[PDB]
Parts: sequence; structure tokens; C-alpha cells
Amino acid sequence: DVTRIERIGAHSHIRGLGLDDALEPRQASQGMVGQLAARRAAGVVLEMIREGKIAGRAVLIAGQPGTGKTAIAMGMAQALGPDTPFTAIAGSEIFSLEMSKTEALTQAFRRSIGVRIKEETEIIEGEVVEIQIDRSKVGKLTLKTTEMETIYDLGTKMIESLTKDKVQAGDVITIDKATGKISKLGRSFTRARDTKFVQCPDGELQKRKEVVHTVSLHEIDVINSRTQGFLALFSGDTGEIKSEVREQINAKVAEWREEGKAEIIPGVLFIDEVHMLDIESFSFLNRALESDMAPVLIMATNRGITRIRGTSYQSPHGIPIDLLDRLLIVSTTPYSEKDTKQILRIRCEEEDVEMSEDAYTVLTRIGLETSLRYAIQLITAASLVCRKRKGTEVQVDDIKRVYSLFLDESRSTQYMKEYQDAFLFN
Amino acid sequence: DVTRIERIGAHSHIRGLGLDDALEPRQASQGMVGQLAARRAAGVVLEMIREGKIAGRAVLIAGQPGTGKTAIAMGMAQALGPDTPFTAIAGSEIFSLEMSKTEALTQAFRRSIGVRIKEETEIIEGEVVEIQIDRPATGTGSKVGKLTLKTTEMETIYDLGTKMIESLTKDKVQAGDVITIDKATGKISKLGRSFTRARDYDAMGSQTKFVQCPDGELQKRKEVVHTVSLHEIDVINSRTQGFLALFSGDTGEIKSEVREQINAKVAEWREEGKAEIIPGVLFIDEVHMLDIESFSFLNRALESDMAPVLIMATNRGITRIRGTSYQSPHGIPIDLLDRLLIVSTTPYSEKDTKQILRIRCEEEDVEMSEDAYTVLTRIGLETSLRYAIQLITAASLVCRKRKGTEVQVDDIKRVYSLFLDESRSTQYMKEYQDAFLFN
Amino acid sequence: PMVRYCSGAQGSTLSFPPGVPAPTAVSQRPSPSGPP
Amino acid sequence: KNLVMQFRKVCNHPELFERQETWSPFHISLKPYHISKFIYRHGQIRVFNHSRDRWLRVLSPFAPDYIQRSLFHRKGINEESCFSFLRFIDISPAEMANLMLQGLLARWLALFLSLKASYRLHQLRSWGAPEGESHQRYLRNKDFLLGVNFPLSFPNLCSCPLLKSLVFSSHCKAVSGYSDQVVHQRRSATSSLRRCLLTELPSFLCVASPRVTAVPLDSYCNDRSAEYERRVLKEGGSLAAKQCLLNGAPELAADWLNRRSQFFPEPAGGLWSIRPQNGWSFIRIPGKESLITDSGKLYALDVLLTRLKSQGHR
Amino acid sequence: KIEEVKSTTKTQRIASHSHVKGLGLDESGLAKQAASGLVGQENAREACGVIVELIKSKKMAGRAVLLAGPPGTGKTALALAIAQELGSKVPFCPMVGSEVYSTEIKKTEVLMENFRRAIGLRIKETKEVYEGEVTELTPCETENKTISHVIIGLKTAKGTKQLKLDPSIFESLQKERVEAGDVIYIEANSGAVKRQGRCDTYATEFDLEAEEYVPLPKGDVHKKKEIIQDVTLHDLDVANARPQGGQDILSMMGQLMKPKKTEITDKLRGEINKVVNKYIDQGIAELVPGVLFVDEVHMLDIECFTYLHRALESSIAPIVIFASNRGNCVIRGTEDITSPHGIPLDLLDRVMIIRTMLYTPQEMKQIIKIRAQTEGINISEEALNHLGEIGTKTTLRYSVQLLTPANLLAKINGKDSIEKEHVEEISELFYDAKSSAKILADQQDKY
Amino acid sequence: LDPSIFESLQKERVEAGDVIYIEANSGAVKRQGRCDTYATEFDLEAEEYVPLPKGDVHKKKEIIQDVTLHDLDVANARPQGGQDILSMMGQLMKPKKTEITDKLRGEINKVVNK
Amino acid sequence: NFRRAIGLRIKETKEVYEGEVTELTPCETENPMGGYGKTISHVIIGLKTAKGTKQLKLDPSIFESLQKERVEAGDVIYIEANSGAVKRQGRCDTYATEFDLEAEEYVPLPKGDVHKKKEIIQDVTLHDLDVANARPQGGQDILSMMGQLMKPKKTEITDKLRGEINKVVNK
Ligand SMILES: Nc1ncnc2c1ncn2[C@@H]1O[C@H](COP(=O)(O)OP(=O)(O)O)[C@@H](O)[C@H]1O
Ligand SMILES: Nc1ncnc2c1ncn2[C@@H]1O[C@H](COP(=O)(O)OP(=O)(O)O)[C@@H](O)[C@H]1O
Ligand SMILES: Nc1ncnc2c1ncn2[C@@H]1O[C@H](COP(=O)(O)OP(=O)(O)O)[C@@H](O)[C@H]1O
Repeated sequence: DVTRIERIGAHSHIRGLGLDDALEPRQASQGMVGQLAARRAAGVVLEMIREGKIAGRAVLIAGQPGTGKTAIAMGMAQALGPDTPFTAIAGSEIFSLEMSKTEALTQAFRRSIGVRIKEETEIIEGEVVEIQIDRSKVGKLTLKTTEMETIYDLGTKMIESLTKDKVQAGDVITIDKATGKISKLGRSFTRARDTKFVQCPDGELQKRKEVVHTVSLHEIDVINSRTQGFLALFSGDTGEIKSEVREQINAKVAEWREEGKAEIIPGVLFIDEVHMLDIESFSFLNRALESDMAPVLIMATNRGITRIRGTSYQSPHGIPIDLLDRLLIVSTTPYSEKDTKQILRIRCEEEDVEMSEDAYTVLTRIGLETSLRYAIQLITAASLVCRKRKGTEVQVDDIKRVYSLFLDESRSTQYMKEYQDAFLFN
Repeated sequence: DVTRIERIGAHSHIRGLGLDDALEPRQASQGMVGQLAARRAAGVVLEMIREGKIAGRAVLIAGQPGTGKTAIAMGMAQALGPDTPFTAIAGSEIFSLEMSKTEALTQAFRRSIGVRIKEETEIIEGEVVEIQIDRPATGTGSKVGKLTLKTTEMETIYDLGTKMIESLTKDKVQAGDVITIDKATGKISKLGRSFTRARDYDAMGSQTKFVQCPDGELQKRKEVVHTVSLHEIDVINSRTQGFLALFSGDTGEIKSEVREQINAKVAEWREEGKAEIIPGVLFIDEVHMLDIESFSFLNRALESDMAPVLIMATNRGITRIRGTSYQSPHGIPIDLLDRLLIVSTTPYSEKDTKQILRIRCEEEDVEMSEDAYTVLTRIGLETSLRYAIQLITAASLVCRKRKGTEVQVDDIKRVYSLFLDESRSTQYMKEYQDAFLFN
Repeated sequence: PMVRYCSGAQGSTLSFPPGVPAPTAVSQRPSPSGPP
Repeated sequence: KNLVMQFRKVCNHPELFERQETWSPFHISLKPYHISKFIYRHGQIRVFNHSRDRWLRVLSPFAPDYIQRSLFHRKGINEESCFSFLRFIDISPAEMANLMLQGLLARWLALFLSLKASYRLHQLRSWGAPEGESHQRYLRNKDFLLGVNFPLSFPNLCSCPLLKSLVFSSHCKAVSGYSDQVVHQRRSATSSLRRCLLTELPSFLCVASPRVTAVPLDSYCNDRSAEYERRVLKEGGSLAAKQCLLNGAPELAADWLNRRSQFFPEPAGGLWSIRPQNGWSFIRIPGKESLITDSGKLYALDVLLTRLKSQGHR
Repeated sequence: KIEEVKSTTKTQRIASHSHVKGLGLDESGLAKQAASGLVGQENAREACGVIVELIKSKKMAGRAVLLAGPPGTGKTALALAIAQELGSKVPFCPMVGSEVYSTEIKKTEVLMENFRRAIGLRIKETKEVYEGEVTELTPCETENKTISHVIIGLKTAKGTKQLKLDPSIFESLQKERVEAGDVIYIEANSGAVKRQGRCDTYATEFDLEAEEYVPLPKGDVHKKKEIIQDVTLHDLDVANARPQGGQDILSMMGQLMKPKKTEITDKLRGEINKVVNKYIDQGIAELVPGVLFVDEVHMLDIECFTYLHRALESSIAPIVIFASNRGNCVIRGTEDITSPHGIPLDLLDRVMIIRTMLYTPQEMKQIIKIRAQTEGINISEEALNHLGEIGTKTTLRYSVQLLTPANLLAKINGKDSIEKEHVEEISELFYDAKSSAKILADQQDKY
Repeated sequence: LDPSIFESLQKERVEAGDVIYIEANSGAVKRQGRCDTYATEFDLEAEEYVPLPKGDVHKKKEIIQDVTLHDLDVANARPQGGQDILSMMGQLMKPKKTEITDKLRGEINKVVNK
Repeated sequence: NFRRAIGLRIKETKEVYEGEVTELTPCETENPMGGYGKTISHVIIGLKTAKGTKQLKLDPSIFESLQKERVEAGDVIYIEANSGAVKRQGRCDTYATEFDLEAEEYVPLPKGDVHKKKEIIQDVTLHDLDVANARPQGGQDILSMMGQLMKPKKTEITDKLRGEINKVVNK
């Protein structure tokens, strides 16, 4: 098989926050296992997003490193699906050199609340059967579906489009009638003799299609900034979008909501590794969560009572009480042996590697002794030792080999003390 | 009488390391004196630079302030000659606002590799006897024309092309101008008018000194050697029409995709015999100014086959590596200090100190009595060498103010009372201690 | 139809073929009035 | 190594086995950025606030009425007001309003005419020294335009021919710097040295190219008037603005259309002022010297033939 | 009768890792004692033997290793061994940790440009092109006049054609100053025109003209060819953010202005990922996910170490190699916190650590030998034994660094090879970090 | 209409039978589509046809606009974009926020008093 | 600041021809050359100043620049004698009464002779030479105009520009 762009990364084995219709988690489903308290808690948050009625509601997924707080946030991102925004960013990702640290949060919030509209559209589609042009200009086009034919006289601004896009008999074309853009689709199978080939369209030639469309609230803020502001969506030129422009676009989107011309679709800002926003950035989150167009804020962190950035002060999670008071904290407790083995099973079943039941047992011991993420990396390496050995399955000696090749941080630190004066700067 | 842009600086008397062909240092030669161990060692690295076989070499010149570290480095810069690139950078100068520290080092590295290109083309060089330019009444509008050219020996007529015509009229060439055309490129260049047309002319359409008509054959070849360094090859390639950025300093942080492409295409120009890549020297003077971020770039920049040789100077003991609290030798992290060879300079004797002052007076066009040299040697041992060096000028100027021909000991005793040594200023600063600010 | 410019050896010359307008017509001072 | 004729072909020249392709960057194009008819109609602040944006312009101090009223209808015998400098720059009240309210096109045209005006100002400023401008008092119009008085200002640098050689690095010549240059004659084989003259860089030194050259990401919209606006953009936004970037000013476009009919035309000013070493496109046609440099035998032959030609041998 | 032989140019320059040609593993993935330029480090080489199969497996994303061990232990040499073991086609992207401190873009985004440069992509790009001598050239007019088409007559050795083309091509022909008799090349996908000068048929037509002349093109006027492009996801990302393709006044001028970097939006990397997935579905593309080597990783900022948590957990990311020469440092940007290798414990889970270790005297002699025969020099066994002793006294790098200086001293002294009398002098001329620190501590009153 | 509104009709590419919105204060003009009585003029033409408006030819409100001294400061400090897109000089110079001088605010105050 | 403290003191001739243009007589040869209708051997330009009137004989190519300008009789004009470029200042003050309004600033008639000469001494620091090479002012290139419409900036001048300036001031 070919390989996608998207391959088997750390959380790629998760395809949903596995839950029952009653928001109770089963022991293992949709890729993820254990965490029955934190999955039930995350299910309630997923229903608050999915319902959308309360603005700026926030949650902190907190726990020891390697206890699934990024995992359940990824399971939630998958279970929320397309069609509702979910902007993941890391805590250090707001620290722009080109744009204010406070604006980069303002911007990230607004990437994650959609404005949805739907618009009626005139589309022609069919195989072009015959096409004629002569000197202004006059001309005549024909189209066929599987179920009808037509002849159309062409106006000047179609002549200067069918000719411009080199349309020929036997092509299949889609025309946005209001604009005259020719979206061609290759050639029909009945003219695959003498490009992709395709069956003719079904139904009638001219369809009043209805198109649903979604634009980020930030993406309306940027289109309004420059002569072709939409390039700054892509190029990153979006520095310091003026707040008196946002103040007008919120006022405009609010009256589109009240008039029913559009609907706002609140998503998630998933700010990972929150403990390293500056206290200035936490002050911005204190007020920015208090507006109609604040999204749901999901925060992740793995720190004890810690000095908060830009200050001498120590506080829980490395977040100021100003912000912890505004949110609900869900606590991810560390795994049992049986959960750890079961995580390792689903990683093996995602990587497509077999291992013996005693291989899973010693790998679980290693996972408990050296904090899990390392045992997940031993699966990947041990199954490559089999492929070099011409073995079909990971046996205990493949794990005990790889465990002697690649160190965890605790054994690496223990082998750093035999050389303590040979390493630099300690 | 006339004074050029370069004048008597701190090192102008140094003209090479003063080594013989068996690489032994002479006691005094090419302006350098004494300092045998470090000059010998610099000879070996100078020979390694000039051999050019190996990349990623670093040398640290170390020792007390005022003991010839910069003298050796600014000395081998002369013995290496002007044809091979030597870049002097103070460690302060990488702290740019147009670009990061690791960019400013990547430029200082690549500005120290030459790509010596010999360019040769046929040139036509003559007095213009006439120009005919023909233009159609309207039509398609293509011009056509002829040029007649003369030397003191020779003459010919050229039926011109279209691109030549627009260059000749753009550059407003006229009969009696002497010109030099690059036949490979269609660029004109103008030397001036031939003398002969003082007789018939208009009211002046141009004015210059005249030039003699060119001699010999009308068509002659020209040879140019360009020592274009890799940094300026990167700048030329960074954007279309980028050439002004070579002077303007405008390009920050040039793409890695450009450099890794130039590293390929310069290797192809070597293998095609199209250009001579010549390794040079980067001299990072006062390198104890580099941040530990910059030193960690030097750990790993210094290992490309496109790295120059580099030389560093420092005058620092065990000190904290700039940007950290970590103490280390020379203020350089051991990651880099392990990766280089350390050339260690030595304090001077009386004999060497006097002999430095003696070659210095010979560069400054000063005469001093042997009594005056004796007192100045004592001053340059009790105080630092740089103070005694400086008193030579002041003593010669005081001597000239009294219309003396030769500096005497009482001119130096005068100047010593007039301009202070640091060690004496720092002593008088104790008796006025409340009057100076922020003690 | 070729108008021609001769940067000649003894002196310059511009030349127009017959029937081309020679559009470099003369310019002269038609006399102004006296006092304002 | 990893039939026999394939080795013989590769010994003779690799062009017999794999012809060097005309390489060119990967030409990616993305789907255009889709803006709905809804956001295009109602969602543009330039449109839905146009009636409010008018009052930002009606209350503007750059309105020529308020410039005139601030400038000439002051109450105090002495009185501070802004726009006082417009009596000493050349600028009219409506020139300042148009330059402020009509954007970067009006900026560009007003610059091109100030370049022209600086040559007229300089030969006044550098020769009109005696007596005075009136009663030996009153500042004249343009008296704040002082940047012409620097010895190195472009009008003075063009007026005095010597300094033009110290300001050597003009914006469209590939000057490397100064070098010595050696000339060789055919007769006698004698040669001579020209000492410190300007050099172009080597004509072959531009050789990098982007691996990928994408089409500018366009916006597509489901609306007839939005289609006309993007068609105006891909044409170039107006006849004036296009001529201004392409030919340098709309005067230089009207002149360039008839530089065909002139003996001594001036330089083009816009993008056509440039001729980059390869042309604007990034394709790398294999130069014919690559025949010599790809074959060891053909390189050996070329040094033999350049010898044998110079010896006069057939 | 006579024989002649010729060569005329310098070699490749020798460099600090140029002896390394691969990991020196056997067919089982065990380390040979001395092979492919490397010696010793058998555990670290066997480990890298798993990692080169990890890269070549393609299945994994954002897996990482940290080579950890004292100065001179070969960590960056082993990442160079991996770079040679993978060959040319899988991209290996070298980086130094202190390169994140850009002045144009955030530290947290320089890493993403490096990550995206390490995912390579091979594209069967069909280019369709017109080339020939321009034998005719005429624009076709239309009301506001505007140009509707251009007609170009093109000629080649194989024939001639007369093509209707878009007014953007005419604007390009005018930009390129194309005229009749010019040899030109046009690619219809880029709309891009290249002039090559007048055809050789015209090389006689003037006595003096600026033109280079070229032979008339061969094959038909209109033809199409594959370019098998090698490209990287960064090279797709950047090329859209400041676009130099197309032919309009804007793209023609983004090609002139200062080439500033920019904080590429996550949305553009999204729409690029969709476009390369479509080229893989069409069979036009092969992805080759490669390696990012962050050497000196111990001085990424803590901003960057915490960004690596999101980057190493991406489903897209390349495999990553870190290296650190450091003990229990302070972590940069924290002032308080100390941790192994200078790397946060939070990141130190996400890496398979490869311990790299100090050398025996025997391994130093053997590296110094393999190094001497790479620098191109002959050395006597008593002198090489003396450099082995200097290795035990000082460090492997100083002992290696004496070789070329000793060879210069030998050829000055007229010998063909390094004798012990040469090394014993070079050891007196050039101090090392340890011996210089003695005199610099004794004389500490005067520095 | 004044000639400047007619230039705006001509920039909107308006012809007889188009459905237009004119605002008499702002001088704003928008073409909304061809009137659908002409929707048979060709069988396909690249235009959108809108039904003849089911509303008054002429509408009035006394609107009451809100604007702030910072809207005035910003919209008068830098040269305006000046054109309704319909330009490409405005592609080159990206905007930035800028240190509006206290001397401009003096004139904005003196104008708002007027 | 180190490069500001070093001055050239560089000296040259300024020469200019200027005045109210009282005639522009394209002056013909007695007969055309073979195959031609007419030939102009020179233009005669009738410059006047408050000291007097004098005709200047000029190269025929000057007319193909006087009609790139808008020069007409009663303008005041100048010609750079070292360069042959002709430039128009405006209608002479003598004509300021001939309409109640006309759209040009009328220019006062020059004084001194039609042909002006002086030697002048111009003093520039080497930093003026650094700046004028680092950011050219010669306007008619797209990058000169873009560089002049963009915000001015100080820029980190290379040691190479210092080298090249030193290599020419030594000349
Ligand atoms: N409940 C879970 N089910 C499956 N995998 C999990 C679970 N919890 C943690 N993991 C594993 O966690 C690894 C990444 O670390 P994670 O626990 O998400 O870090 P953290 O909690 O500190 O954010 C992933 O490889 C993932 O497989
Ligand atoms: N060996 C030397 N030969 C000649 N001049 C020397 C020598 N050593 C020092 N000097 C002179 O002494 C002064 C200071 O020495 P220098 O090398 O510049 O100081 P530092 O060692 O601190 O870098 C300079 O004028 C230099 O020329
Ligand atoms: N095992 C080895 N085999 C061969 N050469 C080695 C080996 N280990 C180190 N080297 C060489 O010795 C020097 C020091 O190794 P290096 O990789 O630079 O150390 P470090 O990991 O500290 O950066 C380099 O020249 C390197 O190529």
C-alpha cells in the first residue's frame, strides 16, 4: 500500500471519546481505554460544545504526565467531528514575534467559532454534446444528462468562457451560472474512445442547489483587513487586526444571528500545555471568556504548585487563581496494570504488530516501572527487531533486546552519574 | 605630502608573521618582533589555510591583554595576501537587528569562502569615427545602423544589431568618443573624447579631460578575476535583481533552500573547472562576546566542508560564558574549546618591548635618542605596552611644537606627565572619590 | 522610409527622406505687447 | 555495473544514454479561496459601513475647505496651525487631500512628478544666489525642500559628473565592486593593466530557483459583481495602476508606446526597467557548455581542438 | 607510442565527519567492530540500526531519539551515519538547536518549517510546453482595445505550428521582449516564457550585436514530458504564502521584494496536506517521510521544548533525532529548573534515549588511524602510538586535530610521513582546553 | 445623478435593465443582478437574474450614526485605501497600527469642535 | 559615526547654458545628402539673460529632446554643459501678464551670461558615500521608486561597501 500524509502518530489510534448514549464509558472503545472518571467528565463537556448554548465555559484536563490528558482531548476532537470548529494550539504557540501575545489568543478564540450560512445556487451540469461559435459573437451549446438533452443560445460572457476554457464535445462540465466558471470533470465514458473519464450527471441539467457554508469568525475579521485580506488567512500577514474592526464585525454577526440570516457555530479552543502562557496571557483569558462569542476553552496541563510565567508567584497547575476560579478541573489519575496492558494492546493493534501474551506481560512491567510512553515506543522498536531477525511476532527476547538498546530517562540519568564530571554544565 | 584613506593605525607596521621558508620565526621581521611560540604556531595554521585541504578548523589565540594576539591575527592577514579572503569580525558584530545570531555567523562564515572566477571576453576598443542610426517613418519601428571605429593602427565598419543600437544611443556615444564594447554582452563603456575635434564642434554637449586614441589591434581580449564570496553568491540568488543587497546589508535570514542549492552548484562549478573555490579565514576577534547560543552554532557550523578556517582572539581568564552563569576558560564553552587548537602568547621582555617601540618609531617616521627609548621601555614595562606605543606620537608632536629634530627623554617625561596611564588615573580617582559619580 | 542620424566624423547631421514631415519645425518669438 | 553498448555510450557522452531535461519548478495550484455570496454582499465592512466611513472623511482635517480655512483665514496676528508647511513644500490643499484620500496610486504619481521637479529646483537653487527672492525677506514656495542641497543629492550628482562615479551602485546594474582588469592584444601577444574600474558580477552567477512556484491563491465567489472585481484584479486593477507598476508612470507608458519612434529614448521606469540575468521565469535550459563538461573525452577533445586551431592544423 | 593523462581541479574538501560512510552494521543489524568509517559505540550503532529501519518502514510519525553522552563521543557522527545509511532520496534535515532564535518568525514556528522540510515528496509532474523560433507574432483585439488571443508561429527542425494563446502569454512575451527570429520556450502549466536569443540562422545578420544565438529546437513545437520532481512539504507551504508563480504584476514583484519569512498559518498546512493526499491518491506522488536532526537540542528554549510535545504527537511529523552533550543543566528560559541533558522531563518521555559513551585508548588509536588515512596523510606507528597517549591525556578531538598540523610540519621538515619528532613539537605549539586552563588559572591575575 | 455617481454606475458595469441599489447620502452603488424580465435575452448568459423588487423605489430612515474619535484618528492618520478594492497598489503596502501623532489629534479635536 | 568623522573635500567644474529661449532654428545644410529630402546640420537655440542674447549651435539630436520636454519660444531653459541634457524651468516672468490665469509658475529671467561656469568645492563624509551607494536615489527604476515609497531605514552596511568606497576614494 501507499502511505498517506497522516501516519500512525502517538494519538492516531484514538477515533473517539468512547462512551455510551448515557455518557458512561465502557472499559475500551473507539480506540481509548481506562480513565472512566475523566471520560465521563469529558463526555459532559462534549455535550456542552455539541449543544452550544453557553459561551466561554472552560475545562482544565489536569494530571500526571502520560495519563491521557492530551489523549482524551484528541478523543474529544475526533468525537466532535467535522462541521464544528476545533483549534488545537500549544501554550507556546501564541508567543508570536510578529503579532501581540494577547492578540494571538484573541485570534485563536475566533478561529474556533464558526458563522454558518446557506445559499441558493444555480448550477448547470452535463456532458457537452455539441458547441458552435461565430462572429460581437453569437453561439450555441448543448448538454446531456443520463435523463435529458438541451440546446442553449449563449450570451457574450458565456462565449468568452466556453472558448477561454477550451470546452469540447464529450467533456463533462459544471457551470456556476451566476459567474460563468467552467468546472470541467474530464470526458464522458461514451467518448472515452479517442484526462479522467466519468459517467454523465443524473437528473436535470440546471439545478437550484443549496450550498451550506462555514466561515470562522476570525476569517471574517481577516477578509475585512486589506485589499485582498483573505491571503493573510494563509500567508500569516494577519498582524494586529484592529479591535475597532472586530467590534463592528461582532455587531454585524450578532444582527445576522437575530435576523436568522446566519447561525454561529461555537467550537473548541484546545490550548494544550497551558502552564506556560504568561500572566499577561492568563489575564487576557480571564476577560476573553466573558463574551457571547467566546468558544469552549479546553486546557491541558501536567504541573504541580509551580511558579507562573512572568512572575515570582507559585500557584496550582502553574495557572493563576484568577483563571482556575473560572473553570472546571477534570483529573486524569494514573493507570493500573490491566489498563496499561490494554493501552499497549490497542497500540499493537494500530501498529499492526503481534506479540506473545508474556511479551505483553513483561512490556506491562516495563510500562509501570518507566511511565508508559516508553513502553509504547518499545512496541515500535521491538517489532523492527523481529523484521531484522526474520521473526513473525514480538517475543520476550525482542523486548529485552530493545530495552537494553534504548534507555528511559531514569536509567539514562543513572548512567549519567558514572560520567558526571565528563558531561558539561551541572 | 598627500594622505590616502588608510593611514597609521594600531597595526599598520605589521606586514606578515616574519617566518623563514623553514617556518622558523626570526626575532624581528616583516614588522613582527619577539613572541616566538605563537608566531611559529600561527605559521603552521597559515600554511594549513593556504594548503586549503581541510575544512572546519578553529584556532584560539590566547594570553594577557597587549601581547600580540591581534598583532598575530592582523599580521597573518598580510602574509596570506589580499587574493584570499580574510574576514575580521569583532564578536560584538553578530548581534544584529536585521537577523539572528546564527544567521550573522552563517554570513561571517560564508563571506570567508571565496569563489575565484576568471572571466575573459573579446572587447572592441576604438575611437568612434562615426555612427549611422536609421529609423523608419513609422511602420513596425525597428532601428538599424552602422558604427565606424579607429585605432592608431587600424579601422573598421560594423553593421550594428538592434540591441547594440539601443545601448549606443542610451549611453549617448558620439563621434570622437573612445569606447570599449564587451562583444559578448553588448555593454558599452566610455574612456573619453579623442583630442582631434577641438576644431569643429557645437556649443558644448559634453565636457571632460581628453584621452589618447587607443593603440594596436581594434579587437583585444580582457581578463578579470572576481573573488566573489559564498555569502554574496547567496545574496545574488536570494531574490531576482538582488544585487544592491550586497552593499545595502538589506537581506536578513536567507533561506536554507538557497544555501543548500549554492553548496551544490559551487561544487559543480569546481568540478566543471568553471570557478576556483578558495577557503579563507574568519577572524572572530574578541570572541568572548559570543552568547552560548552563538557558540553552540559554532559547534556545528564548523563541520561543513564549506566551513572556512576560523581564528579567534581572547584576553579572558576563567569567566562566565556570556548569556549564562557557567564559568569556563576563555569565557568559551568546553563544547567549542574541545573542538579547537589553542595558541598561547607570552608577555614581553625589556629587549622585545624596546624592539617593538623601535619598529614603531620606524613606521611613524619618528627619531628618538637611545636615552628616550630607554625611558620609554621602562614606561612600557611598568605600564602596559599600548601606553608606551601611544606616547611616541605625543612625544613626537611635543618635540615638533618646540621645533626639535629628534625626541629627547625630557619630551617623554613631559608627555608622561601630560597624558595618564590607566593605573595613574585610577589612583587619582581615589583622592577625588566623592566628586566622580556612582563609585 | 528611413530617417537617419549621422554622428559624422567632422560634425553631426539628422536626415529625413522626402515626404516624411521633417517634424522639427522652427520656433520663433512673435513679438509681445509693451507695458502691462 | 549494478549490455556492452550501454557502457560504450556512457564512455562517449551521457547525453547518448539519458538526455539532460529542461528542468523547471513544480507548478502547484490550489483551489481558489471560496467566499460565499452572503459574506461578499453583507460581510464586507468597506460596504456595510460605507455610510459611516463617509463621516470619517467629512470630519477629516485633510478636506480642502478645512486646509484653506486653517491656512489663510486664521484670527491671530500670529497663530499656529497645521498645514503651514504646505506653503513651503510645493503641495496644494487639494493635492494634499487627493494624496491622502486617493491612496498609493496618488502617492506614486505625486512622487514621479517630484523626481521631475527636483531637477528644476536644483538648477534654480545652485545658481540663483545674488540679491534675494523679494526685499531680501519672505520664504518662497519650495523653501522647505532642502534635501536637494546635499552634495550627493540626485539632481546635484547628475549635474556634477565627478561625484556620479563615487555613487556607483545604481539599482539595476549588477556591480561587484572595483577590480583591476587586464587587456591582451592579438598582435605581439602584449598585454596591459587597467587599475581599479567597476565590474559587473559574472553573467552566470544567478542559478538558484524555488523548487516550487505556486499560482497566487485567488478568491472565488458565487456573485456576478464579485466575478467582475476579481477579473479587474487579474487584469491589473486599473489602466493607470497597471501602467504605473509596469512602465513606471502613465507618462512613461505613453512615451514607451512611441520610444519606437525616437533616436535617444530615456530608460523605462516600471518592471520593464529590469532585465534580470535569466529573464523572469525559473526554467533552467541546459546550456551548451554542458556538452563539454559532462564528458571526459569531450573535455579532452576541446583542449586538443583549441590547441590545434591556435597551431593552424587541419 | 606516446601516452597522455589529464586532471585539472581540486578534490572535495575534507571535513570533521567526512570519514563516516554508514553505521557499519552486519546483515543481522549487529555492529561490526570497525566498518563504514565508524568504530566502537556498538550499542549506539545497533540502536541506530533499528532507527534506520524505523525511517525506511514509513509507518511511524513523530517518533524521536535522543543521542546522549559526553563531548567527543560521536553523537553528531552517528546522526551523520544515519544520514548516509538512508542514502540521498529520503530527506535528512540537519538543524542546530540555537537556530530557533529567528528575528523574522517565532521560535515556536521555525521548528515547524524544519519539521515540514523533513517530509519529502516525489512528484511525476507532467509539463506540457511549446518551443521554437518565433516565425510570426500577432495579438487579436476586442472592445473595452483589449487583447483576446495572441497568435504565435513557432518553428523547429521537425516542422512548424501556429498557435492561439492566452493574452497572459502575450503579456509574458512582451515582458521577455520576444520578437520574430527568437528561440523561445513556454510551459503551458506555468504560463511561463523563457527567451534563448535569436536562432543560429540569424548569427550572420549583423557584424556586432548583443545576442547569444542557439541552434533551432528539435522535436514538435508542442510536446509534453514528465519531470520527476523531488520536493518537501515545507517547499509547498512557503511557495503558496509568498507566491512567485503565475505571471501578473503582483507575482512578478513578490519575486523582487526582500524575502522575509512568515508565520505560515495552520490552515495552509491543512490545505497543502489535502492537495498532496490527492496527488498520492492519483498515483502521481510518492511520500518519503525522512529525518529531522536537531543537534545541540539542549538549547532549544522551554517554549520550543513544550512545542515539541504537540509536534512529536502529530500524525504527519518526520522521525526526529536529538543530540545532547550536557549533564544536569538548568533548562533555558526557566532560571530555576534543572534536568538531565538540559531537556525537560516532560519531553524526556517522548524520546528513545541512545546512550553514547567514552572511548578506550584502543578505540582512540583506531579512530586516529581511520581519521589520518581520511585527511590523506601517512603516520608512523610510534607517532600514532604517541597520539594515542595524547588521547588518554586530553581528548579525542585535540588528538585528531594535531594530524594535519603535524603533516604540514612534516612536509616543511622534508619527510614524507608524520614521525614522532613532528607530533612531539605540535603538542608544544598548540595547547588543548585542559593544558591551557592550567596556565590560565595560574596567571588569573592578568586576564 | 451627479457625474461621480455615474462613474460609479460605470465601474459597477451597469446597463439598462439591471437592478440597482443607489444610496443618495453615501453615493454607494451596488448592481444586484439583471432584472429577470430580461432572463430570456440569452438561454445561458453568465449573469444572475433577480426578480423586479417587491418594494418602494425610494425609502427613507432618519438613521443615527455612532462613531468614535479613534475611528477619526485612524481613518485620517495614514493615507486611505482610497478605492473600492478595484486597485492593486493596495496589494504592496500591508497596514500596520502606527503611533498617531499628538499634533494630528489636535486637528481632529479642532475639526470636531467646528 | 566613525565613517562620519572622515571627509572628502572633492572639487569640480559646474558649467550650464541657460536663458529665455527666443528661437529654436533647426538649421539646414544647403542641399540634402543623396536619397534624402532635407538634412539638419545643427539646431540654433537663441538663449537670453539679463546680460544679453546669444545663439548656441547644437547637435540635431537636441530637437528629439526639446519635443520630449514641451519647450516653446519664451520658456526659460537650461542645458548641463557636461552632459547635453536640456531641461525646462517654465515660461519666463516677461509673460506673466499675458493671461489673467495660466497653470504654471512663471520663472524670473536669469542674470549673468547665458554660459555659466564655476569651480566648486564639495565636502562629503565617507558616511554620505556609504548611504548614497546603500540606497540609490536615481528614480526611474521600479526598485528605486518602491525603495522611495517604502519607509526609509538605517541598514547594516556591509564591510564590502566600505572596501569598495575605500578602493575608489583612493583612486
Ligand atoms: N486512555 C488512553 N487510551 C489510550 N491511550 C492512551 C490513553 N491515555 C494515554 N494514552 C497514551 O498516551 C500517549 C501520549 O501521552 P498522554 O498520556 O496523552 O500525555 P499527557 O497526558 O501528559 O498529555 C499516547 O501514546 C496514548 O496512546
Ligand atoms: N609581536 C609583536 N610584534 C609587533 N607588534 C606587537 C607585537 N605584539 C604586540 N604588538 C603591538 O602591541 C600593540 C597591542 O598588541 P595587540 O596584539 O594589538 O593587543 P592584544 O594582544 O591584546 O590583542 C599593537 O600596537 C601591536 O602592534
Ligand atoms: N565511533 C566513531 N567512529 C568514528 N569517528 C568518530 C566516532 N565517534 C566520534 N568520531 C569522530 O570524533 C569526533 C567527535 O565526535 P562528535 O560526533 O563530533 O562528538 P559529539 O557527539 O560530542 O558532538 C568527530 O570528528 C567524529 O566524526
